[PDB]
Amino acid sequence: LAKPQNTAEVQKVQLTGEPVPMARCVSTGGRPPAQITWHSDLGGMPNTSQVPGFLSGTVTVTSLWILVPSSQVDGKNVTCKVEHESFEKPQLLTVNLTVYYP
Amino acid sequence: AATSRDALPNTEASGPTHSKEIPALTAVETGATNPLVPSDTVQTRHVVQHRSRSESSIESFFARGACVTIMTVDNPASTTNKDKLFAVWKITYKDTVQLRRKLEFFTYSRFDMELTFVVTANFTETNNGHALNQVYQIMYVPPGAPVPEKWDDYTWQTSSNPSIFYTYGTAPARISVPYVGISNAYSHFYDGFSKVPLKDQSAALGDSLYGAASLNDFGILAVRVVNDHNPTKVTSKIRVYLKPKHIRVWCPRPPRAVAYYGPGVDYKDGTLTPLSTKDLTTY
Amino acid sequence: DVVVQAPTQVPGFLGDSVTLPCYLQVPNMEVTHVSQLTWARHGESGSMAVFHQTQGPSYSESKRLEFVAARLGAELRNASLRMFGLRVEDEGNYTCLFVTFPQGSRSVDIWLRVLA
Amino acid sequence: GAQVSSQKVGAHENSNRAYGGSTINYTTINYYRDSASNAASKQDFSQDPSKFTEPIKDVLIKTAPMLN
Amino acid sequence: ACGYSDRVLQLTLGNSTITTQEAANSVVAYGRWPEYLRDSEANPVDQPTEPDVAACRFYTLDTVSWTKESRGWWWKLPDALRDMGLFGQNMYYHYLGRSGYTVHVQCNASKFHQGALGVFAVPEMCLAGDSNTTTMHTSYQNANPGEKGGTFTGTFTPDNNQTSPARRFCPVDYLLGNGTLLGNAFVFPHQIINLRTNNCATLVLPYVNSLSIDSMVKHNNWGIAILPLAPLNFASESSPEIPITLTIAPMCCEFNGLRNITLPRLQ
Amino acid sequence: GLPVMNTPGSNQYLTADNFQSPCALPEFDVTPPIDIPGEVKNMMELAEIDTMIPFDLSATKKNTMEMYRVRLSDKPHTDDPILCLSLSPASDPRLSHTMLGEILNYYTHWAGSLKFTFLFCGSMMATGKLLVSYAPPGADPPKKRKEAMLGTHVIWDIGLQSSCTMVVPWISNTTYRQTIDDSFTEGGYISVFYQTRIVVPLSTPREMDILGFVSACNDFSVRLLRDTTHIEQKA
Amino acid sequence: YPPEVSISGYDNNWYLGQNEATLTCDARSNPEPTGYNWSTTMGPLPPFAVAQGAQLLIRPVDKPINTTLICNVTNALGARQAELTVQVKEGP
Ligand SMILES: *[C@@H]1O[C@H](CO[C@@H]2O[C@@H](C)[C@@H](O)[C@@H](O)[C@@H]2O)[C@@H](O[C@@H]2O[C@H](CO)[C@@H](O[C@@H]3O[C@H](CO)[C@@H](O)[C@H](O[C@H]4O[C@H](CO)[C@@H](O)[C@H](O)[C@@H]4O)[C@@H]3O)[C@H](O)[C@H]2NC(C)=O)[C@H](O)[C@H]1NC(C)=O
Ligand SMILES: *[C@@H]1O[C@H](CO[C@@H]2O[C@@H](C)[C@@H](O)[C@@H](O)[C@@H]2O)[C@@H](O[C@@H]2O[C@H](CO)[C@@H](O[C@@H]3O[C@H](CO)[C@@H](O)[C@H](O)[C@@H]3O)[C@H](O)[C@H]2NC(C)=O)[C@H](O)[C@H]1NC(C)=O
Ligand SMILES: *[C@@H]1O[C@H](CO)[C@@H](O[C@@H]2O[C@H](CO)[C@@H](O[C@@H]3O[C@H](CO)[C@@H](O)[C@H](O)[C@@H]3O)[C@H](O)[C@H]2NC(C)=O)[C@H](O)[C@H]1NC(C)=O
Ligand SMILES: *[C@@H]1O[C@H](CO)[C@@H](O[C@@H]2O[C@H](CO)[C@@H](O[C@@H]3O[C@H](CO)[C@@H](O)[C@H](O)[C@@H]3O)[C@H](O)[C@H]2NC(C)=O)[C@H](O)[C@H]1NC(C)=O
Ligand SMILES: *[C@@H]1O[C@H](CO)[C@@H](O[C@@H]2O[C@H](CO)[C@@H](O)[C@H](O)[C@H]2NC(C)=O)[C@H](O)[C@H]1NC(C)=O
Ligand SMILES: *[C@@H]1O[C@H](CO)[C@@H](O[C@@H]2O[C@H](CO)[C@@H](O)[C@H](O)[C@H]2NC(C)=O)[C@H](O)[C@H]1NC(C)=O
Ligand SMILES: CCCCCCCCCCCCCCCC(=O)O
Ligand SMILES: *[C@@H]1O[C@H](CO)[C@@H](O)[C@H](O)[C@H]1NC(C)=O
Repeated sequence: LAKPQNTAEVQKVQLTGEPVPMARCVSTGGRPPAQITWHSDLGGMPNTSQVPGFLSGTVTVTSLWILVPSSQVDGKNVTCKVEHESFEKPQLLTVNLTVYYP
Repeated sequence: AATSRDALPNTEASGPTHSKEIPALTAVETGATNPLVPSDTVQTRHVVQHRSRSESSIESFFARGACVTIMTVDNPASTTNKDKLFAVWKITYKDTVQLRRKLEFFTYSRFDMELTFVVTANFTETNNGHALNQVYQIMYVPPGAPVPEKWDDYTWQTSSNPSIFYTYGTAPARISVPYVGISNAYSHFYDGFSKVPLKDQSAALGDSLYGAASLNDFGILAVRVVNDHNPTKVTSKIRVYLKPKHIRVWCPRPPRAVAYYGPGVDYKDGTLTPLSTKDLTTY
Repeated sequence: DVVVQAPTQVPGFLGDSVTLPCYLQVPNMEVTHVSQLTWARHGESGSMAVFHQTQGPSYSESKRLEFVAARLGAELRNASLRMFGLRVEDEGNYTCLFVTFPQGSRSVDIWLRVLA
Repeated sequence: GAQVSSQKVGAHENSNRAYGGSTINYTTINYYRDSASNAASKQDFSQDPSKFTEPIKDVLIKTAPMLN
Repeated sequence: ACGYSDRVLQLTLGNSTITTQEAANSVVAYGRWPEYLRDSEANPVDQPTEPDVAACRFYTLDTVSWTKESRGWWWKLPDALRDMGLFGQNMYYHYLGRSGYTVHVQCNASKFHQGALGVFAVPEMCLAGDSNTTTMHTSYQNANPGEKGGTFTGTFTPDNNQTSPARRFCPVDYLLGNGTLLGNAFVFPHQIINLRTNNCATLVLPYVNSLSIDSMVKHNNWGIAILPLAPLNFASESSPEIPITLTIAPMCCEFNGLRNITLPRLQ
Repeated sequence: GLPVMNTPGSNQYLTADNFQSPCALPEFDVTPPIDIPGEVKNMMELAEIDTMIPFDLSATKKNTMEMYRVRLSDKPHTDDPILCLSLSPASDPRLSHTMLGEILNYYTHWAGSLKFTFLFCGSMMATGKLLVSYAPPGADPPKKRKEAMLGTHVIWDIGLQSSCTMVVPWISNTTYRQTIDDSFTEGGYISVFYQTRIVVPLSTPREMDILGFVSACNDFSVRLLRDTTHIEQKA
Repeated sequence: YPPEVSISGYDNNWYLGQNEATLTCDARSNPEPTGYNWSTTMGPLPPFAVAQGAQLLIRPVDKPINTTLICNVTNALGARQAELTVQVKEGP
């Protein structure tokens, strides 16, 4: 197996009507692929996907956390959980949501 | 007149060369292998060769008994709910893999067959009861003859089938059989079917297995413990060893390189990677 | 009885190197002579690394595998094998066997889980 | 009806008034009417490999160009 | 002296002639030229039919196309010629038949192309099936494609439809479609069409079988397997293609047991 | 009766024995042979046939058609190896599954000369010279042309005769070698190098494959029949 | 986001002659609001209600008044507002 390492950013969102990606998580170079789950007080809809990784046999998973944006979520906390059988423990990555509004 | 135990050719001394003779250059597109010996491309000394190919003659490559099956039989108490077990084995060299792979270096063969039988027995219930020495009947039931349905029915009369009555604890039993094929040679591979499906007939009626034919149906061996039921159950195994003797073979083939998977040439997913990793420029 | 002693799974780091531990428990009551020890990949028509009591080591590709403990002349017990630069294609089930006497040959399977 | 044949002797004992030298023969007598019962004689023949190594219609002369 | 050459051949059988200017000699399988059945090896006693030039002549099968993705092709004999002129008619009107063949595989390209085809003639070319739940189940119809032949694949794909099984071969290329390694197929009679060297392969095949004569409709004596040992390439093009054409002539064919014509179920 | 005395071996069963035994089908009417083409008299006849070497057993090429292709290119001259192989015909993974290797795995001992023939499969417009080498054992295995060139070798000029054969002469301390990896009976090193470089004109593939074949010479023999590790039956 | 505005400071029991009570214009926006503006539903702030930045100081009243008050908050993104009717009576 290969120990991936991982990122999360917040995708800043306007006040679109549509459910859009508000936070991204990405575990690059996993073997076996990492498991990405989201936890937060305001659960949304996670869309996960994966491209082959760098070294043969690795996989990089890019999950993004899709939600219908709304003023009261700005500055709220969303946590990406990247789980993998090579970590000491499920590794927790946390984003500071951002929504611009009038 | 060259025999299998004759010495191979001597190496002749050969010196330096500079000419239009070009043994080293060739063209494998023709389908031929270049017949070179060392004196064609290096300087050689004279050597009187004594080695021979005596042990790789077809006869010697095959001169061994190989296990082709294990048959189980028993002799239980008469009070058993379960029937006394007699064994029935369809004769073949394809239930095991080692002899099969050696014969399959060739497409066709002819041989007399020597069969040797090793018989072993044991108690199975942790009991102290005993059993008296067993006699076994090994009956050859050729295709068409009535196969036994019970360990003691009339077929074991064997008026015409050959049978061996083997006594436990004596030298392993042994018989020879002639080349018995209905063809001029045994076929190790048959690229065909036993039925032509006809347009005017249902598909079910014209169907048959690929690669199968009675070319190789040789009937069965039926084996029983002749002794009546005993209060302590004894289980036995008959191991059958086949040695092909007086053998001829034809049309060489690449040997089986992935695991066998049934009596045909089929292969199974997950077994198709015989070669291991090795880098091109690593010794 | 002589029994071979190895983890069921080993991680396993991409681009790093790992040691696969494989050791022979041999109850000090009974004696055995272990002639050689062979690491093989799963069903590779034969061996990947082999060390021998007297003849020493031999590797498929020498540049990437190394017997950690096995030492020439000594009584062979520790088949532990270190392989460098793990890539994805290095994941798999590996067998490790010892060739003893008069016990025969005892072997075990190691899952090499490679992860990043 | 004995068949007497010679052995190809490999290791020779220190002897030439009984073993190693003065051709050592062996004897075979068949006991059965069926020839399938016979032992193998191992007195076998070799052949040229050409039907597999050179199955070309026009003869190969190795010192010459194969293609001409 | 006159300029005769290994590379330049003419083959004439019946009313047909083949020429080639880039041959690599030609192979006579196991050193045995085809022949009629000798009286000392004969078995059916009826006077045989021997069509001679009516059937012993070059028949060209449908051409196929070699690309960078081709894994290989296979045909069986006599099956690939079953619908060829009077050879096919004599085959189906008789219970028994035997025949040898001249097989000529054709594939030209240019001095800037590269690639190499192994052309193997295999006695009893039994191929593996597509099933992991039943063995020896390929149907007569799928085992006998006629002149279109079949293909090899780089991947074994088990048929999982147990309701209506496909019942066809799944011949994996590096296992020669039969469970043995392709690198060893050279112990079978063969030639290689390596485009820088030659543009054809010629194999003369004797009738081979464990019997003097047999059912041609039930049994194929020879298989022809063509696999790319080195892939097709050209200049720096991503999708080159060049055709491969098979032309086969029966030789010394004879038949016994004449009756009404066999009308086989082929679909 | 004639006084007799049973010796050791009595009633066994030695699987390599060679005795008479009663026939279970007396007076059977045996079908006669016919003259089938292709009869073989000695397994070594099969060993003398060229079969193709799976040279490239990398993790992604092994067990695919690509394992047989050795890729060359028109890159500038280098003294670094195209391929490196050990002369252990029954146990090096590249040789052990060739027809020669698979027959040698039914025997314990092998002896004699071998030969490697390479086929160039580039375009007709491609040229080049390569050096094929055999270094008998006991020194540093050749990793540079400078060392390989000091052993047995053939410099191959690519051209209309498509292929080139290097003979590996039987050079050995023992009279037979083992068919397993073994230092005492080690056979040495086979390697191929660029002698000049592959050259192509424009509009021509700059990369191409060579294929290699191995076969035994007429002085080759094997002995001590044994089972192979190349097939098994689990349970 | 644009300002979200409300006005706190009013318990319905404002009476004549009370002490200066002061209302805040609470607004939470991002980024922080740039401008506060105090007006009435009638236009100009009544004399008694003097604006102080983000707050409105409500002086003692001589006679009972109604005004509905408007806090117009400008932040970097837009400008929003909140309403509040406020009464001053005599009662006790
Ligand atoms: C290393 O070795 C382990 C150990 O197990 C053993 O070795 C294997 C190589 C293989 O030979 C095994 O048969 C052997 O016992 C390997 O891990 C095992 O792999 C097997 C088969 O792939 C797994 O089987 C699965 O077991 C699951 C529960 O444990 C079960 O849910 C699965 O069911 C599904 O798939 C089956 C077909 O396999 C199908 O019938 C069902 O319908 C369903 O879809 C399946 O049975 C085991 O999980 C593994 N065993 C253990 C103990 O972990 C391992 O694969 C190998 N290493 C690598 C890298 O491959
Ligand atoms: C401050 O404003 C109040 C009234 O406040 C009320 O709410 C506002 C938003 C507006 O809609 C006002 O019009 C509304 O009244 C003034 O006192 C109010 O005066 C009106 C008469 O002008 C009263 O009308 C009455 O309606 C009730 C039923 O609702 C009837 O029972 C009565 O008979 C009468 O018709 C209204 O009740 C009264 N409000 C209160 C609480 O008494 C107030 O005058 C003004 N400030 C001053 C002193 O000028
Ligand atoms: C998510 O991240 C944002 C910043 O990018 C956090 O906003 C910050 O929130 C804090 C209070 O929670 C504000 O701090 C206060 O600032 C004042 C000065 O204006 C100071 O006097 C106080 O002591 C206190 O520090 C801070 O101004 C604000 N940052 C910015 C740039 O406006 C938010 O709290 C985070 N939310 C979560 C759920 O983690
Ligand atoms: C069989 O031999 C192997 C290789 O010698 C042993 O593995 C390793 O041995 C070293 C040295 O004894 C152990 O490390 C020592 O431990 C610390 C950390 O715990 C390490 O930083 C130093 O190298 C230190 O000297 C190491 O833990 C051990 N590795 C493993 C995976 O076990 C092995 O212990 C032997 N096995 C048996 C069963 O005896
Ligand atoms: C998860 O998100 C992906 C990416 O946005 C979605 O993939 C889209 O699928 C839809 C519907 O099938 C297509 O019309 C789009 O073309 C795809 N978009 C992109 C950017 O590729 C997918 O629908 C989502 N998956 C699930 C299971 O909800
Ligand atoms: C929101 O997430 C932030 C991190 O982005 C959390 O901040 C951590 O807070 C703990 C104490 O609660 C500190 O020990 C860490 O050092 C902080 N991390 C960083 C990067 O500064 C915060 O606790 C979360 N709050 C909520 C309400 O979810
Ligand atoms: C009492 C013992 C009787 C033994 C009877 C032996 C019966 C004939 C067996 C023929 C074995 C054929 C082996 C080659 C099979 C093949 O064609 O593939
Ligand atoms: C609020 O204030 C802004 C800034 O001057 C002004 O332009 C806007 O029109 C005002 N809106 C209302 C409804 O008072």
